[PDB]
Amino acid sequence: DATRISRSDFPADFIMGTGSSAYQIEGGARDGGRGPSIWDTFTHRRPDMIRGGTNGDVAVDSYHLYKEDVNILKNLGLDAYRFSISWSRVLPGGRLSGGVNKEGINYYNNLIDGLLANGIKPFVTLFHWDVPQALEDEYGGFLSPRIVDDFCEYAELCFWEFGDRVKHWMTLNQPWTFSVHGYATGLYAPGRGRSTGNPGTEPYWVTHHLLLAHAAAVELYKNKFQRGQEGQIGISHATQWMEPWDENSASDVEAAARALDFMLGWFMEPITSGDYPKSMKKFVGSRLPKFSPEQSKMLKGSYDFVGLNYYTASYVTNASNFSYNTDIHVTYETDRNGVPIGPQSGSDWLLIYPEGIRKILVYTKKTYNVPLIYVTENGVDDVKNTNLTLSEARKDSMRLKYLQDHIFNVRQAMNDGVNVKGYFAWSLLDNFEWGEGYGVRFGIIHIDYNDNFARYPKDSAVWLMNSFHK
Amino acid sequence: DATRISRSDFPADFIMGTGSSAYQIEGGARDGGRGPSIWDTFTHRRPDMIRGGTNGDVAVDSYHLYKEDVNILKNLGLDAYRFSISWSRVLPGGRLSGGVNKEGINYYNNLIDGLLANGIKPFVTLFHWDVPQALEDEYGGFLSPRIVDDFCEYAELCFWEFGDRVKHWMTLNQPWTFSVHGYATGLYAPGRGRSTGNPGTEPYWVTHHLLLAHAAAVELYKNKFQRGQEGQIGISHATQWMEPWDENSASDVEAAARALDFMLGWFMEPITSGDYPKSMKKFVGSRLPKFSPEQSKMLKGSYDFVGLNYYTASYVTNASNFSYNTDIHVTYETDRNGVPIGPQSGSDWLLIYPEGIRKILVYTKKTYNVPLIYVTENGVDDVKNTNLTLSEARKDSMRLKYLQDHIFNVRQAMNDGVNVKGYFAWSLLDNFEWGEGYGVRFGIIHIDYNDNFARYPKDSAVWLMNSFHK
Amino acid sequence: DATRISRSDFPADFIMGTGSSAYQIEGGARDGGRGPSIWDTFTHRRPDMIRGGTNGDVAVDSYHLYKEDVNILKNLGLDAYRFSISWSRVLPGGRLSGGVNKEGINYYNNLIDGLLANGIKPFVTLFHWDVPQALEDEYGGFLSPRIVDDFCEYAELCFWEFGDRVKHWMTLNQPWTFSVHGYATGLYAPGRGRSTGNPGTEPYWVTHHLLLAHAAAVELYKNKFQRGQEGQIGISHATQWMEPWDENSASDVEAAARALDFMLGWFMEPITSGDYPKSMKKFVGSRLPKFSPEQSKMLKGSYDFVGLNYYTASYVTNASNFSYNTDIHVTYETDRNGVPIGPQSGSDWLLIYPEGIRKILVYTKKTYNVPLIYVTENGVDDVKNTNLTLSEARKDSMRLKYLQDHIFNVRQAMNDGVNVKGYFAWSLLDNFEWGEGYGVRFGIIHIDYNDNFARYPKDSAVWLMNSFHK
Ligand SMILES: [Cl-]
Ligand SMILES: [Cl-]
Ligand SMILES: [Cl-]
Repeated sequence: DATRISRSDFPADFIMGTGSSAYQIEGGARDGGRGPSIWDTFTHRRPDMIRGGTNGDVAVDSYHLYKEDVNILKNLGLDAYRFSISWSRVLPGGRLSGGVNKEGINYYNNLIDGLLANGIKPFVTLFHWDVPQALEDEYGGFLSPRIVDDFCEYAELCFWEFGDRVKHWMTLNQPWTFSVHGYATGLYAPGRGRSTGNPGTEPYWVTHHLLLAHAAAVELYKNKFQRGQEGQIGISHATQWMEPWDENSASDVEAAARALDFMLGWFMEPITSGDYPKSMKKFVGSRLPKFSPEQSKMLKGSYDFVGLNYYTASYVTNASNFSYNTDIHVTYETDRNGVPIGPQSGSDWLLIYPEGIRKILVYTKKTYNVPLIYVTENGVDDVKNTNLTLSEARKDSMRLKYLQDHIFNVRQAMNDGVNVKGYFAWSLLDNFEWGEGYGVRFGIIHIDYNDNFARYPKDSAVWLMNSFHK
Repeated sequence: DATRISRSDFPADFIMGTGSSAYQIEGGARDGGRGPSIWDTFTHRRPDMIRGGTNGDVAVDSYHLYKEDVNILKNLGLDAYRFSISWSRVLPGGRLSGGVNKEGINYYNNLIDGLLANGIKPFVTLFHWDVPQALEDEYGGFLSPRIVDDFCEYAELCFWEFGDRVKHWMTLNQPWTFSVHGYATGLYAPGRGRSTGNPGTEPYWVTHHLLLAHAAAVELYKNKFQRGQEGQIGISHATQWMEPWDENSASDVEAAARALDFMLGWFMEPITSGDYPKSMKKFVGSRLPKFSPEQSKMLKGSYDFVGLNYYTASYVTNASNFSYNTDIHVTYETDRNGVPIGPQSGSDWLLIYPEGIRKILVYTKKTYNVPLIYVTENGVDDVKNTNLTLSEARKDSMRLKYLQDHIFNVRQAMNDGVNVKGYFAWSLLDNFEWGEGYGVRFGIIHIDYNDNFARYPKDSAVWLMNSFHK
Repeated sequence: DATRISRSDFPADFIMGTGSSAYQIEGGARDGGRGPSIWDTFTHRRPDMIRGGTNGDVAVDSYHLYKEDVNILKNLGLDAYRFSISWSRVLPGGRLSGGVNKEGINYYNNLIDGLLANGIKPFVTLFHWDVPQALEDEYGGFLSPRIVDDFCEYAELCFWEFGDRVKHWMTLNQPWTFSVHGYATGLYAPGRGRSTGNPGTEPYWVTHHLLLAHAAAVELYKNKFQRGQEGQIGISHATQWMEPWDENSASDVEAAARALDFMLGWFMEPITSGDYPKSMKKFVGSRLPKFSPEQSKMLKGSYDFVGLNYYTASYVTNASNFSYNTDIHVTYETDRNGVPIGPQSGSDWLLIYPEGIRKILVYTKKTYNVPLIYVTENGVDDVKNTNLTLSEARKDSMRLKYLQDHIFNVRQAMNDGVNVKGYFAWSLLDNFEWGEGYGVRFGIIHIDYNDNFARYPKDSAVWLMNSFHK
């Protein structure tokens, strides 16, 4: 029974925490010497692209309120906290010649020491879509392959400064989303894809550059730091369970496996065997870059653990110039015969399907043979309602049930022999939600935008504390 | 012609200025020992009643940022600034026994010395709807005639603490809107009359108590302070020009006179003659309270000057249990034949009718014989649009035309013989617009809610500085 | 013999301590954003009701001087300190929508870390009569059963913020005195029942709501916090030993049982059996509210331990519109023949009867079967005398004898089989004594009201340190 699930259902080394990302929570966008990211420029030059015409300038000010956030995490009582570093905060010109920003570095050391002073293990993510505008304007950010070198300098800087305290690193979080919405749909920064953009090619380049960035940085950590710092490095991928519309149509079973390949295979096959997946080569063909064999040699096996981000699920079936969206040759369906795959959440794109996480997990271990996994994101948003008062606003029953159901399923995947080491809820705080602006609330901690971002736990947080404290 | 209007069109002693009110700009709702006002409880207990479900806990933070507001005022170059004191900031329990708050007194004293250091004359308003919650809760606030004594204590504090430097006082601003929307429509705080409220009776009592509070405070100033401090005291009234829908229908002409009577005569006749206006006794009859004869002697001529707030105008015609709304027996028309009385501002209720201000002024002078008038409010709101970048956003041509046409008409009124002494635009800053929340902008100074309320002048501010500097 | 009593007469796990309550010591009534409690309004609106016409605006200033109180506690050497949180300090509008006050939370967190730095265990009391004025004014406070929900929000805040370090909680202290003197005699705040009050009904409702607030808060702790924080929760009851005026009159014996029933059974039977005591239903009958059966299921056994506050004792005999006072049908006798039950303290209502505490303890164990008890209050007041210099003033032999005799009797009770876990003297400091104002001194630490509340130990403090140090 899911409602009874608690810490003692898990092995003792199991890790529990929460998560944020720098641009969604920090604010202090032009403070302490930070330079502009592509999200800074996107939200300020294309306000029409954001619900409310808002931006992350202040966000929820974890830049100035990080001490409260740490006190929150100490009360919450979980093992670990996952956050990301703002590239253009530590290097405002993105590359070394641009300046090294001591104040930015001091911020993260203050963050990291606060966490450890309180027994909370930091899990740090080098990159979460916030590309320094300077690198974007000079050579097209991740379009160009120069990005690998700059990224590598940025990475080395973080390892040298923080690697004595941070022992768990991730190069990238959710690169899929950065590629697709950055360059295919043009909904996220830099906002490209109808030169003005091209959903047929750019996404594939960008992803190509992301993966070399990731593999270069892991070679760096592994050759220069790991022996002396003794940490571990890995990466974090967007996932979504893909169900065959018709369990029978062996052709649907195929539209589903293809939908995987194009989402998760696109990143996981490279770091597994040094190459993209067949289906992708087949359907993309010559628009899809190749790896030199030293590149493959570098990618193949570039990680100590993998993190999976899981929210939702879908039915897949087959489809009927060029674009990533169409290259997949599938159609997405939400119901079989009038029945949705699961109930809606506050967000119409998000259907609740706890069994999906069990599946995605088992699939991953089976298809790619990963020996160590973390779930690095999993959570749900609140129904929008500016009408509720706080005692109402905080009873977040759906989220609570969502957490218990997904955590129960993770536990099942383990029984199936998937070696999962921890689970992190998304997100710690309500925060900036990219194109959605401040309207969507994923926090286990509630935030009051009308009164300096006062923070208050929701019942999910009290429940996490009480059920998983240690 | 209007666009050429400048300070040299007016006499040398004429005064130009801008204005705000405490709850709309201050924030710092619970800082520096402020107690809660009825606007605090309303916005927090009934967020459904506010666009966005927002409140003025932070507002545009003038509580902390006033040094900046003062600098803006010094740059703007106008003679004067009109602001109001938050009753429950200085007396957080509303009455003396509730505690005198030194820190809130220190705040206004800093504001005031700050303005005086810069050559800016302070015009101060004791009351702008922000009734101390403690008084509302103890005896129903302006429902009870207890309010007259408490209001007097409050006023005497202010004169004692500030009267050495403030020389221009106003007891109430726009009492009309308070009565009507507080007690007839129930749209504003305390949100009554949509016991529980009675649109037929409460508005008339509230208004009755407002006027006695005003007259008691004026007797107090004049008997106990005027000789030593040598200030001047007055009051500010909502007004709207009322136009006969059909200039020919002597019946329409009268509906228009009656509509004035119930808006402006309701407050003006008592301080002129000691009594309510004839038409209101007729149509409201026995539901309309009466003044003892010593009350009338206190009310009559209880002011050194009067201010009028003008925004818009209207066509009036005759109408075909009880409520203030129906007691007027008029109907409101904008169109005289699908021909609107004037164009829309960014608000559909505000229609631009510059000659309105000229007429209201001339009417007030003739009907009530006021020897000295200020226009204490006048302004317009920008079209909403979260899509513009600041360079576009600050180009506020409508407002700029609006100001010149209205200021031009004020000049006319002075030619017509009205003694107008000054004119304040509304408002200085974009701010909390009551039930409209933050979505409506009246400022000559733009505000960026996304970036700690950064202030930036709009072309109207620039124009006012350039044409009226001194 | 009593005078030789020392820590080595007790088991090793036995706990000694001292205590205060928030409104009696803190002061800082309007500092750090505290909101007003009913004791604030009562003392300020009805000063005639307080000896001297004084209030606890400053009290003995522990709000500012707590570092000093902490040092005193470290010097005193006892295991524990019992204090209470001021509801309206943490939530100045009493309910969440009223604002969460960080600064009041920071205050208790400093107090608490301060005590823990010094090896002193904090025992914390959520409620000690200081009802937020905002709640009293909105819906009559503990008159309404709304209070149960608000009280629960409050309690959950406290457990979330402090429960990582506070491991010993109490929901209410001395609810009896609150009901009776708040609502029957009208002597204490809110001062009712001497509408307007009704000694016949309100006390019974107040008490009814107190017990539901207590039981809701305990269910909350036990279901949402206990597992993660591992604390313990309980409650503290007023008690007085009731002695049969004539040991022979079986009728007197019963008046005594009935007098207990109406003081202690009134609170104790509900948390023991789910219901009021038999005798109270009989004599109060239909005026006594009833528990739905889920209420009784929540109440029954709703505590981890119970504390008893004992001061004095009394002889009871039978008595010959309605009020709590008369419903008891008993009369109180001190003299058994011009032979007083014991000598006077500095207060004529307090008569020294050490075996009282032994009997009350044994009775509680037998009648209600509590497995775990603390004596949470016990102390005596000095003879008034503004004539003594400090060297004389601090020689408090009566108190010192009083403590030894009572502590001796506690030891007896443990021989008699009662499981007493600790004992706290009352109070640490001389302080605000409610209707008695400052004229009455219960402190083991003297206070000099003439010289910023300088603290100085009295011989009893010295003795307690010397005999009970650890
Ligand atoms: Cl370089
Ligand atoms: Cl008073
Ligand atoms: Cl609430």
